[PDB]
Amino acid sequence: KHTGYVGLKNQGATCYMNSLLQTLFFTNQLRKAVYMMPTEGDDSSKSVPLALQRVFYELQHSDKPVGTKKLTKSFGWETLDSFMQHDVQELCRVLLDNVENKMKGTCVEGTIPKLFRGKMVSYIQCKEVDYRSDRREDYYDIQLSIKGKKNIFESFVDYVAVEQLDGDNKYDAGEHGLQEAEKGVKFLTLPPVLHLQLMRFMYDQNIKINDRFEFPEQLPLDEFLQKTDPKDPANYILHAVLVHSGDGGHYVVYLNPKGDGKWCKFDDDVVSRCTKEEAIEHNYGGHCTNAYMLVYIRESKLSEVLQAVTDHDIPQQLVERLQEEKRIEAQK
Ligand SMILES: C[C@H](Cc1ccccc1)C(=O)N1CCC(O)(Cn2cnc3ccccc3c2=O)CC1
Repeated sequence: KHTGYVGLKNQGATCYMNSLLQTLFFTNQLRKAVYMMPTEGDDSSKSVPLALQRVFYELQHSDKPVGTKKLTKSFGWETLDSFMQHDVQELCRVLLDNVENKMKGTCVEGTIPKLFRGKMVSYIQCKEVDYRSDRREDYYDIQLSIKGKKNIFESFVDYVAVEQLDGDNKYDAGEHGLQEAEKGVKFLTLPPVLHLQLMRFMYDQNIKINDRFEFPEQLPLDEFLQKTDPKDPANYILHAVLVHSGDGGHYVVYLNPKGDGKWCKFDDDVVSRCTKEEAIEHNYGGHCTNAYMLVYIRESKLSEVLQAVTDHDIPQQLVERLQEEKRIEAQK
């Protein structure tokens, strides 16, 4: 085609599904691992793993907009409002949890963790009485506040900011009875691929915010870590920008698939090249087409994560099993 990349078919109010699928698909290391997944004897209709192998294979080889129908059935979101009553990270968590589980006792075990799991500390400090309490807490994504925050940095600052527990919802320091305290969070690790959700949907039903929130092509996060490391500093490259319109809502995803800063818009079946300004700055908001989710890759990890993927990477049992189904489909 015009781009070398191909689109996905619209077959429902799947909303963010197509944006999310092309984002996962262009996370080449994830792709490679999905292809190695022992889906030999899987029921061809109820296996989320295989279904996703299908879509990836398809987006890699076909000239023709790919379809999602078997996948939507796969994981059982089939009602009118099933995608309207969840967010992206819930879908994402459904797809990755499936695939991480399938990948147990295999060559590719532990890929999803390695790609997207970071580590946070959650601490509670009482002011007067001396008592403190830390504990680790894994995350595969971050939800960042927007309202009243001008740019990413301000959202991070707000995330790791300390909060008080006075009067009404004091802290049970246990032996020490109710106590005034501060609780906060801090990062121990940031993963290779960093899924950040922007908090534009709030509740008399939920409404979409649309104010200006800015983010950069390059994101220094070292400041937000509990202890840094001058060998691998926490600098992220922007990889995808997932976007929505209105309240009436269109859903597109911008990508720079190779991390080289050459951008494409993915509007279902239409995939054109575009400027960095349409991808980035045009998605800030202001006074209502704008970004709800961002994917950043650590610069140290760019190459491994975006490693090149040929057709040799798909294995044989899969290729021929995928081949057959098209043929049975051809019988019509
Ligand atoms: C249906 C809705 C359309 C939409 C609403 C708000 C902003 C943009 C487009 C849609 O398709 N959504 C997909 C995107 C979200 O997932 C983002 N999101 C995630 N996590 C949160 C956690 C807490 C609070 C708020 C959010 C949030 O807005 C919202 C739902």
